[PDB]
Amino acid sequence: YAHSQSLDRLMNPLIDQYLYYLSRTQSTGGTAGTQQLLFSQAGPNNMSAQAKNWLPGPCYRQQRVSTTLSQNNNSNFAWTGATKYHLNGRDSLVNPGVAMATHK
Amino acid sequence: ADGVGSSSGNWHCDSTWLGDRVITTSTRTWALPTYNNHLYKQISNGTSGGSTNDNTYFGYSTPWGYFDFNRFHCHFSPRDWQRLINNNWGFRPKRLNFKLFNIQVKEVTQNEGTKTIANNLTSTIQVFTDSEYQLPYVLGSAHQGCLPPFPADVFMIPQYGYLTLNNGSQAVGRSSFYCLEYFPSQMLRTGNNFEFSYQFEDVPFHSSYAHSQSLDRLMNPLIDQYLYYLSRTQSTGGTAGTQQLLFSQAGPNNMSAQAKNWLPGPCYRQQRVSTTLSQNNNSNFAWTGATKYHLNGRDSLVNPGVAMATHKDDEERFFPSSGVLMFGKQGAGKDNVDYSSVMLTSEEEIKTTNPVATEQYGVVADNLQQQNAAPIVGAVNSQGALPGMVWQNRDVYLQGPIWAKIPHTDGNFHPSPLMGGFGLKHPPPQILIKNTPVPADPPTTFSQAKLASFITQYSTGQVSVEIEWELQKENSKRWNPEIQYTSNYYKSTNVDFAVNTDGTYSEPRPIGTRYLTRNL
Amino acid sequence: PLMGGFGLKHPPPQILIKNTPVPADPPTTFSQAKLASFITQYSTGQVSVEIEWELQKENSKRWNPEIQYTSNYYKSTNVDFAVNTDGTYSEPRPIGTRYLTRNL
Repeated sequence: YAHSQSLDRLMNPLIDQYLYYLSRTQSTGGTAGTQQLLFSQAGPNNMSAQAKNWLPGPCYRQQRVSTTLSQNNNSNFAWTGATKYHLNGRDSLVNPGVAMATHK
Repeated sequence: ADGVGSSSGNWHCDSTWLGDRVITTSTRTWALPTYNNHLYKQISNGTSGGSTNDNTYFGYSTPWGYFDFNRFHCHFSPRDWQRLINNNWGFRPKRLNFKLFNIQVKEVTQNEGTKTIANNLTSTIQVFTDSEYQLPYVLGSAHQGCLPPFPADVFMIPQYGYLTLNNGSQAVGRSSFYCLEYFPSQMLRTGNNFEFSYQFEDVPFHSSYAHSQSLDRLMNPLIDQYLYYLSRTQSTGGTAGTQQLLFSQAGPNNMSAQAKNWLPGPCYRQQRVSTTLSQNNNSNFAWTGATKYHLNGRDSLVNPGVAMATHKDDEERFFPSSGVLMFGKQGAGKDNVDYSSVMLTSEEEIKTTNPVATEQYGVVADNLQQQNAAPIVGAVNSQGALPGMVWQNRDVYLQGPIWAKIPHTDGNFHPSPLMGGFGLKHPPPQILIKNTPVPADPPTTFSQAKLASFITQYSTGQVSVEIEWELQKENSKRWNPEIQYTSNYYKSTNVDFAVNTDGTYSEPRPIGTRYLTRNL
Repeated sequence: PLMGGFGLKHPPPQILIKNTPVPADPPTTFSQAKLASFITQYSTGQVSVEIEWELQKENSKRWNPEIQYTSNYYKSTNVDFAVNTDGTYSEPRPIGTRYLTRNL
């Protein structure tokens, strides 16, 4: 199955949170930039700033290859630019690897 | 039997402390309006407006409302909280019981400027509990709309909505749309009442205590170790620096060099912010210098984050930017409210087992040394979990969330909520409620279109929720006195956790659960 | 008690009563603040209280007559312990409980 909700979006779009985050560390709009700690409640406007009970799965990066040939760099990076793991003096290509979304 | 003139239930608020069980019951009075004029509505936000790419969403806002009892202070009085956190190591819920009763549905109309309200005795409401977990479970995000802390407050029931997969403001093919009327619900008139019971799945006791020993100090201060470490790689004191491998046994003199069976919990660094303004850098780094996680092309601030000590010894002024739970004081603004209005919680008690939020996890070597090449050590800012690694979970508060739903997924690691709480796979089923729409007079000639004119209507009533708890009694041979939660002995303009002159209830400070001690 | 009475360690439990608040129409858009607008409302009814008493009968060999509480024999504008023309009840004098005699 595929999830019908992303992990970060489990929130209610209608209601604000009672929790606060650090929104602004600087005086805004004034002739001076005197640092001041301002707090705010996250809500439908900023959902990137809300607090969340969970995190995404673990990440082990891979190199990005485009099917379009003109975009990829001109060289052979298949083995060299690869993501490998070093066990007992032998570099082993990491294949297929940890489950990670193919592309955004 | 029941009718328009006989009440559906009785008021219950009380706490029964019996042995290891504490049974807390509560009751409030609510009012459920008519949201969206009895309509589901698509809601979305795109990046084509002023919004950025991280803030986009797509979802629906339903006419239904929902009950949220998911904060602790809904269920505990500050004195019942003091009996809990002072006298017990751990507590977990066992079962709950829930009731709606005394349902008053009222029609309200407008004639010129005057307003008038009247009972509608035939009207109904609709209530179902989603006990198969077949809906977006929107509790546990720490939204407003919970029962008030104070039993004499009347609260408005929040609107139910949910978000679904999007691309920009647009929706993708996997986007689900749910019609809440497509479930069986129970329709209640003013004589009817509602009830259900629920039984929590086994969960580890929330550990409420601070360790009396740091993780690195578990050693005996008196006796040396039979193990050796590499103390000195160079000839000492001689006219030459000829490298020589010298070994030593660690002991009371050097305890930083001893061998240890365990490691601190995992570290994901936060940015350090000082309450003193002169120390912080002059710029706005709140969002930019933040610690974020990148999921599907959207940067999401990491809040509150993994449990990590707020600050080290003798620094109370520094706190991690996104790290600490932040509660607002009574009557505080929603946006850009000054520091003195929020209440910053702090984790002092987990400094023993857990690393400080604003500092590195440790140091590793970056290179293979040679006689030519000097050894180089890098910093470990983010460290996942390794074997032989122990940590403490984040602390619950009187104001904070009780539980969370563990997402249904192939795998999880330590499924305990990051805000603190009890991670549940089958959490308490969310309860949905709505005013059954009553049409205004239709035309006398048939029309295919749906009826767009309704009677302005809302309902009120009484709700009760009773949770049985399981306590772990504190059994300890410590000689000296503990640290207890005590109210301020000195005089004040008004009592804390009590009404002011104007009747406004207020909670002056966040109250964590760990005052007791154990041995690490 | 120094005012006179029966000092009780567990006196009759005080009875408290209140009108359950009924809210005026809330707004159609959710708000965190408590509901400040109520329906003006009051209640009425009937209350009954019935007390059983224990008497100590007077048993005395005194020859001559006691002193009794007697209403004024002489005429008056209106009866004592009864309504006046306007319906106002009134109690003309305080009445103590000690008219009987005993031997000290």
